[PDB]
Amino acid sequence: SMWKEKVQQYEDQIINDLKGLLAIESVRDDAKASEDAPVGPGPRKALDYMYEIAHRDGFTTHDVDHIAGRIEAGKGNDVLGILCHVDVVPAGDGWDSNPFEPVVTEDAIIARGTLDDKGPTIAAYYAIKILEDMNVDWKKRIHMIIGTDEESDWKCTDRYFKTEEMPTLGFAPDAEFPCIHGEKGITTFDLVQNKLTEDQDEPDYELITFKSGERYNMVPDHAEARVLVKENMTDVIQDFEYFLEQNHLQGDSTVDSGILVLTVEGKAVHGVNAGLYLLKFLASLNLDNNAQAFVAFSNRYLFNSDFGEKMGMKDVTTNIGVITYDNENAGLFGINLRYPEGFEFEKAMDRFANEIQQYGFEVKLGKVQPPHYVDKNDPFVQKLVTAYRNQTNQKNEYITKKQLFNATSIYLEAIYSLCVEE
Repeated sequence: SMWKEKVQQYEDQIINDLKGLLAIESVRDDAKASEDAPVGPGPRKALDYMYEIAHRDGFTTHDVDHIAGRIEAGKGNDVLGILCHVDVVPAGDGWDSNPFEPVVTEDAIIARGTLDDKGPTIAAYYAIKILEDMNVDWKKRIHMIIGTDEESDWKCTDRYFKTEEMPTLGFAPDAEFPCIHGEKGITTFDLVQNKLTEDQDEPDYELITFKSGERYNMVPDHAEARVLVKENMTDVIQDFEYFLEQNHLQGDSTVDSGILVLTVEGKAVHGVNAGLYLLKFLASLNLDNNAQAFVAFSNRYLFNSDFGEKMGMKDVTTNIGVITYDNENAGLFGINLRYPEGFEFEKAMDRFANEIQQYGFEVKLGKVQPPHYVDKNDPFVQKLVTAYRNQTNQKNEYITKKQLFNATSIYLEAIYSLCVEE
């Protein structure tokens, strides 16, 4: 409530600006639109009005085709995004006032857009201003992004974000998928080998089975290969130990009646893939046709490509979490893939699936879930709810002076702690 009485000092100014904004009849008019006013004159003036008060108060602004724009504050690498709207739905008939003539009651402001979204826009705005008035030492930039087109849902695909920087965190009450960083996208898929049904001479080494990995999203910490050894057991055991030593790994081998069991420990999470290293050792040997192609595939595409590089998809992130092989079915890799907003996974998997068929392998992809914002997990959104709790216990549309100044003091708290650290 140091916040709350900090807002007390700006009361006149807040109501005055809100009045200015409310007096503009920023209702959509598609019939009157033009290049200068792509959703009508009304909304265009409301957007400009925000720019004017920003210029009046020393802030930089940036306009986008006269349909949306932003007010800029603060400094630092991260930008906090606060999205809102100054366009307004029409006045239903029979009000007990003129909807675009703000009436200032003893304790309330009555007009259209008092609730959505002009009250809150001004509230958000004055937060940034008041902090600017105190010469705070900003740690994050802020983009107060203002729209006029109710047909936008702020999608990464909608106009503003077609070209403008994504907020690294933020608040967007109305939007389902606003273009704001949050959760990385996710897919899983399998690389399945075509078993080559072809006779051959008896190899030095035959892979009977390979197993590594329980979950798509964990680094396998264990790998086991079982191998029928034709002649020389002693060299492969010696080389395996040297391999363990050179790559700083734990593992061992067991021999019984010509069956060699090779086992590698590795470290997990979601820290060394045991299966990939074990396949890397197997590539030095003369194996049967199918184990050889299977082992070679992992070396060409998978080994030491934590970040997609070898699949030419790289931060994008790939985990090889399942690895099987037997004589019968011929093995497969189960892949987990994470990616940030702005990676093209379609054309990527296209170039990959196509390029792989060369080696009798094919993609079978699982479900794909694209990158997206999660309000409830947004660091700002949480600080806002923390401050409500910390502070608080369309026809004839009105907003209370107390909701109005409550909102402001709440943005103030949350914004402060996230931008001037707290």
